[PDB]
Amino acid sequence: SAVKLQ
Amino acid sequence: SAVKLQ
Amino acid sequence: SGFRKMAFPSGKVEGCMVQVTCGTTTLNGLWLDDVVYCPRHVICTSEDMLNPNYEDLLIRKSNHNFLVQAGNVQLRVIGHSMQNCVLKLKVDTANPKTPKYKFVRIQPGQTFSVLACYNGSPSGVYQCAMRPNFTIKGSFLNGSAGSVGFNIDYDCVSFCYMHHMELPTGVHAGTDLEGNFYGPFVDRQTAQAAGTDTTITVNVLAWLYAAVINGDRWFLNRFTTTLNDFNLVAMKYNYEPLTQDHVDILGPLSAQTGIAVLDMCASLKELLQNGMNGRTILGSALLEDEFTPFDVVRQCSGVTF
Amino acid sequence: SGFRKMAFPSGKVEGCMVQVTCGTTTLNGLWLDDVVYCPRHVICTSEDMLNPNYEDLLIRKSNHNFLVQAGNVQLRVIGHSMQNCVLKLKVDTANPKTPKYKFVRIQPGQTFSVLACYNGSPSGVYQCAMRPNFTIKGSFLNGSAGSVGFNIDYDCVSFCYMHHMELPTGVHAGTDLEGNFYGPFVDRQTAQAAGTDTTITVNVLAWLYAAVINGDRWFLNRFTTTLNDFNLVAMKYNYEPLTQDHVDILGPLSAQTGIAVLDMCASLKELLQNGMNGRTILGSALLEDEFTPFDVVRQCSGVT
Repeated sequence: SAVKLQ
Repeated sequence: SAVKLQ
Repeated sequence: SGFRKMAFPSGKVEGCMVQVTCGTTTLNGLWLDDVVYCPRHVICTSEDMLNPNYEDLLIRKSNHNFLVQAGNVQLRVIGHSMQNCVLKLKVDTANPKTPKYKFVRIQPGQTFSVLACYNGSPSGVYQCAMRPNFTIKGSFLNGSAGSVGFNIDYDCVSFCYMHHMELPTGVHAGTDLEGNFYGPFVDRQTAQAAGTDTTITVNVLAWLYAAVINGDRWFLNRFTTTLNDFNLVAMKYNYEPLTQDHVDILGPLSAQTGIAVLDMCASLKELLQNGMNGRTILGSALLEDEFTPFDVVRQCSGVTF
Repeated sequence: SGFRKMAFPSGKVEGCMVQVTCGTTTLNGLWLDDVVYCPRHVICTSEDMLNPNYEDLLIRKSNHNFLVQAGNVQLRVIGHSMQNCVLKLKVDTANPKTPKYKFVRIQPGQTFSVLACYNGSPSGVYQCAMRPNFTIKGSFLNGSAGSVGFNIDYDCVSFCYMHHMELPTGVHAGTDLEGNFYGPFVDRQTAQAAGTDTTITVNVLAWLYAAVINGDRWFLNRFTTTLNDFNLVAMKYNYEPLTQDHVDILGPLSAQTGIAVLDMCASLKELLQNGMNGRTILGSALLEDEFTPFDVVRQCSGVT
C-alpha cells in the first residue's frame, strides 16, 4: 500500500 | 504513611 | 491515524501560573483577573500540618505576609480571603493574559489536562481522569500544589481541578477552583484512604471505538447482549455500571463506525471473560479507561483550539 | 509520586504555528523570526504525488502563490527557497513571539513532544519517541504536515521534527528542520516500508529505575549478568543492543537507587522470560520504552 503525504 | 500536603 | 494520550494545548494556562510564598511554604497559584487562587495550606508551617486550624492561622496573617511572583515581577497583595480549601488573594495587577474561562466541577470519569508546575513555572502537561473514587493518578512532587487541571471548549478554558496533596498509596487529591474537595478527604497530614476504585466502563467503550476507527477490529464479535446482562458481567470485574445516558453519549462514535453500542458491549464482555490472548489494542495490554467519548472525537477528527 | 507520559508545555510553540496554502493544498508552517518553514509537498497537486520533481514544481511558483496566515493576519511572502524536503518562505514581518530556539537532529530512542496542528491551529500535545527504525508512532491526520516535535531546555525550544507523512502501517515519518528525513524515506506516495522495529533497551531500563524510585521492587532478583550475556538474551526478544555509553548514561539513576546497571539488566532478563504474571509496573502491563534516562530524572526531580 502507498504512503500518504499529510 | 500519612497524606502529604504538596 | 494513530491514537495517543493527548493533552490540550497549554499556552492559555501557562500565562496564568504564579508562585505564592507564605513564610517558609511555597506553592503555585492561578492568576485570573486581579485574583490569585491557591491551596489554603500555604499558610501552614511544617509543624502546623497534622491538624491545622486554618481559621486561626489566617487571622494571624496580613496582606504583606503573602509574596506572589509572576515570572520575576512581584504582585502586591491588597486583599485576602478563604473560600473553602482555597485562598483568594486580591492583587494590584490584573493578569493581562487572562483567557476566556470558567470554573466547573467535574464528575468521576471525566478527563482533563494537568499543567504540572513548581515555583510558578510549568514543568509538563499530561492527561488525567477523575477516578470513580475521586482520586487522580497524577505525577506530583512537593511544591506542585496549586497546579491546575482544565479542558478547553473552543474559546473557553474550563478549570476543574486544583492540586493539593498525595495520599499514602501514591495517588492524588484536590479541589475544584472554589475549594471543594473531590472525594472524602481533608487537607491535613493524617492517614486517609480512598474507596476501592472501579473501571470507567463508558470510557473503555469509547476507547474500543477509537481502536475500530484505527483499524483494530479483532475483538469485534457476532454476539449480542442486553444492557442488564452486560452490567451483571461488568460488576463481577469491578467495572462501573453502564447507564442509558452513557449509551446515548456513545451515539456519535456508534454512528461514525456503524457498530451498535450493545455490540461493543458484547465485545467488551468477551474481553473481560477471556482476555486478549497475548494480543494488544492500540499498543496496550490493558483495557484503557481514561479516554472519554469526546476525547476520542476531538483526537480522531482533528478538532483545534 | 506517580509517573506519566509527560509532554513539554506547548505555549512557546503555539505562538509559532501558521497556515500555508499553495493552490488547494493547505498545511502547517513554523514561523520563526522572518522565515516560515514548511513541508515542500505543499506545492504538489494530484498529478505530483508519486514522482514529483520538486525543483521543477517550485520554479513555476511566484512569492504570491504562497498564502501564509498567522491567526487572522495574512503574512506577505517576499522570497522562497527549498532546503532538502522543506520550503523556507521569507515574510515581511518577524514573529514577535519567536522564542529562543535551536534546530537539532535527534538520535533513535530520544523522545520529544508533538504539537499536532491543522490549518495552523493546535489540536493537542503528546509525547513521542524516535523509533530505532526512524519512524514515530504519532497521532496525525491529513493536514497535520508541518506540525513539529520539540524539547524545551530552560527557555530554549529545540525543534527536532517536522511531520510529513504516514506509512501504510499507520506510523509516521518526517524530517529535521533542515529538511533531511529521518530514516530511508522520501516524500513520494510510493510503497515504502521501515526496517523491523526494535525495543529501546536503555529506555526500558530507565523506566524500571523510575519504578524503583516510586517504591516498587517486586521485579528485581538476586542475579547479575555480563553485558555480553545480557545482549545475547535481549536480542532474542527484539531488543536493541545496550552499549557501554548507555550503561554510563544510566549512572545517575543507578547511584540514586543503589542498583547496579548490570543488576537491573538481570531483572529485565527475568521480566522478559516471565512476563508480569498479572502484575503491572507503573500502571503498565507492557515494558515501556519511550522514557529516556533524562526523562525519568526530569519527572522524578521536577525540572521546570
